[PDB]
Amino acid sequence: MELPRAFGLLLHPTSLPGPYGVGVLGQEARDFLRFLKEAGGRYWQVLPLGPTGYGDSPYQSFSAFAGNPYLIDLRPLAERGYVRLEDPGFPQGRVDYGLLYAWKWPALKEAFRGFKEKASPEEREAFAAFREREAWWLEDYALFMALKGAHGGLPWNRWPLPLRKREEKALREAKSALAEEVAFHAFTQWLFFRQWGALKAEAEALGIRIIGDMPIFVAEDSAEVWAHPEWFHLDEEGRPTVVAGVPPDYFSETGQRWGNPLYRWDVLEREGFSFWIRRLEKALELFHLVRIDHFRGFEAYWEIPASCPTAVEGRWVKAPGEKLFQKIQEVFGEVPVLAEDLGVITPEVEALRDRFGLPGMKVLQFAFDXMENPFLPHNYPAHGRVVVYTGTHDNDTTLGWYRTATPHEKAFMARYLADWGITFREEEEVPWALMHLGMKSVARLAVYPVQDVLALGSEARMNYPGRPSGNWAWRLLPGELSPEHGARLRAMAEATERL
Ligand SMILES: *[C@@H]1O[C@H](CO)[C@@H](O[C@H]2O[C@H](C)[C@@H](N[C@H]3C=C(CO)[C@@H](O)[C@H](O)[C@H]3O)[C@H](O)[C@H]2O)[C@H](O)[C@H]1O
Ligand SMILES: OC[C@@H]1C[C@H](O)[C@@H](O)[C@@H](O)O1
Repeated sequence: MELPRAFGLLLHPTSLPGPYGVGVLGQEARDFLRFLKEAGGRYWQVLPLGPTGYGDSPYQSFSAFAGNPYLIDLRPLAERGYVRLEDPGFPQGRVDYGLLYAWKWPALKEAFRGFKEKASPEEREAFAAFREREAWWLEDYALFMALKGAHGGLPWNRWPLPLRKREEKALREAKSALAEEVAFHAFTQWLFFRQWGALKAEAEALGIRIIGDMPIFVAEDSAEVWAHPEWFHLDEEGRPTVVAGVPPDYFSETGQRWGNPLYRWDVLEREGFSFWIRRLEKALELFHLVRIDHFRGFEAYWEIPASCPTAVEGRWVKAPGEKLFQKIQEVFGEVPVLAEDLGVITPEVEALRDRFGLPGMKVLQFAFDXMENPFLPHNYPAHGRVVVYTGTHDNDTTLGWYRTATPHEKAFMARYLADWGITFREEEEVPWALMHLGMKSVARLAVYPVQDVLALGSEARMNYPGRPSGNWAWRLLPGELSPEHGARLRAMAEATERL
């Protein structure tokens, strides 16, 4: 993997502007890629693109393979007469996931019935071909989703045992009885991957690479966990005996208790790591670079007992990261992965990362709270193989962060910036000052959240880790991301050898 010296922008597709309550894979997405090209940007970073449940988090999806039906543009379907679209009164500047849930699912189902009614034979055959091609995960996903309508939205591990345990007759009967519902979920996937593939081709024509993302741990209530319970630490009822998270941090005094099921890595190794090969394969269909959230988990993971309500109780357990990445390398060739190596990082995590040539990350919001700080540009690797951010989707906006920063952080930030020739007068200028610092550094890639380009405060924060609600909702307003913003990004990239 050869990283050129460049910049990019972090913008989850949901945050795009446009009608009907959520950003989608259509014209406004194309406009953003055009904006990015004219700004001199060469990378677009997104978060995981799978279907979300309660909390609306990309990082806890009903499937490790499925695409988010909320990202489906309905306008192309309306043009073909499959559905009539009416705005129910979506807000400006944010996703109302409650109203989106209430309006978009019925609109998708209406489009599916219209499709079965009016679709040309060519479209039906394309849809059927897609299904055959993706059956190895799609049959499980569509039935998993279909079965939730038969059982009050219960998670798979609360379903009647014959279904929970995937008995052959139970499954066969269910697939038959829920044939239409199964087909509708398949249809949402066909549309997602067609629309994404189109958008990927557009990015490629404009010289833009898409950085994707995948959590190390998958979600408890997901189709693949249901299909392969032996791969996870579950009890006889299919419930996790232990769960994922991070220990009592400097940050969180009780930690983060993520709740995800943990892998039986011994079982995965004996099985040949097929889940990981497939995940990476699928990610590489959608993205040019893929980041793995919590990369340190491949070396060792914090195992929290299920009966513990926080992340305080537990232990570190070693994982065969070396074994997995040797296998990936001998089977894919060259690891096109980015390591999310934030948090408590040991020498063993770093050596695993460096052994496989994986670029790590740097976050400038973390750089000013103590000159040996690793997030300060002068401490970055000489080889430059790192991605620098002002903040990620888990951080506040940089203006928001600055407003609550400690006096010592603020003073050291100003001085350190001054050492790099960078000055500012107004606090609203801090996001651009830090973006400038990142671009001046040796990091091959500088990727910035669009909220920092706009210098927005804490209201535009994408995620606040720990809080279960109010997240993943920020959206651009139409025209907010202006030609002048693009020209300023372009000047900065030109001034720092990134164009
Ligand atoms: C890396 O992965 C993180 C873990 O998934 C992700 O975190 C966000 O998404 C989580 C799903 C969300 N909720 C979980 C966290 C808890 C406590 O920390 C539990 O109480 C919930 O039941 C879980 O669902 C996180 O709050 C949220 O930060 C990061 O965004 C990603 O970078
Ligand atoms: O959830 C945000 C971060 C993600 C990261 O992988 C982990 O190390 C911890 O610090 O929390």
